[PDB]
Amino acid sequence: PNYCFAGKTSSISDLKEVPRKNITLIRGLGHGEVYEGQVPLQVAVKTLPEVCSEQDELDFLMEALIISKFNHQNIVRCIGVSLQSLPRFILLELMAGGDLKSFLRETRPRPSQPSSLAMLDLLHVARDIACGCQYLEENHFIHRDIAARNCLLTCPGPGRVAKIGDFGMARDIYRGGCAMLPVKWMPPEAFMEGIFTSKTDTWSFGVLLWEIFSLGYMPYPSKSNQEVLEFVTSGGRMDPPKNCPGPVYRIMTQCWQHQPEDRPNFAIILERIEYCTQDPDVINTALPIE
Ligand SMILES: C[C@@H](Oc1cc(-c2cccc3c2CNC3=O)cnc1N)c1cc(F)ccc1-n1nccn1
Repeated sequence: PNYCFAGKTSSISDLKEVPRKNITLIRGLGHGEVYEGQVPLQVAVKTLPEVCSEQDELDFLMEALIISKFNHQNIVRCIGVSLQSLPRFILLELMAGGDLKSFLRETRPRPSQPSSLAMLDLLHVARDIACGCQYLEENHFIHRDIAARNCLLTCPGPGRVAKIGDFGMARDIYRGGCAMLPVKWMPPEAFMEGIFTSKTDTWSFGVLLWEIFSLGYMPYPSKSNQEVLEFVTSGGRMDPPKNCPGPVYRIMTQCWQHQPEDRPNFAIILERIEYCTQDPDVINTALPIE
């Protein structure tokens, strides 16, 4: 099974095989299973269950090829693989800040920590992911699942850098059911016609922006997948998250334009995030205290 990215072909032989003896698992991180490990290089170890089908094996190899071929500061690095021993491993850059979805919920301003997060922290996370999305767009790669659950943070503190850390949906499409599709992150032409372009990621980026500025709420509060599908197809859009500055909400509503041609590309999105970052009326807005 070969892989093509940016018109360059790669195969399992191009993956960096790390000797199994050099790898130590330290603790579980979540669910196959994921561990924090060591090679010393700190890594996140993605495992392939030994009890798997041949399709699961090919999917695992395809995931390794996809991540290893990217080269961008906002896309998780692949340290290598351990495919010559069972269970097979994919070794990723250990993102000590964990997933973005959990970070937003755990780091929400509270009476004990009123300034735990500010608008600038959120704008920096949005810029970081938009930079990763821009890299994918300029290399003609469609992510198909831009969402907070798929983003990682280098550290919990102010110097944190956000990165795209999962490419499962893209791997599946490269090569399954409607109840597993990320309906709440998809534009109308994607769930209706199965039409995917770089403008599909623009729409999903708008939804991720809402997730960031809501501090980790599930999109379309109280709506099921089919309710969202009918709502979005009929022109319905989410309200601004609590205390969301107008200029930031305006980026979201532009990402959610019905026609893909009316949605901005990632260069324009980055330009608009930069302007929000400069505006004192935006960054001086206090986040809600839960
Ligand atoms: C495959 C996995 O990758 C990583 C995960 C983490 C991580 C994640 C959560 C907590 C903590 C850490 C680290 N320490 C924590 O406390 C760090 N770095 C990674 N490379 C991943 C990639 C993604 F995009 C989304 C989710 C997951 N995930 N979360 C669990 C299982 N799977």
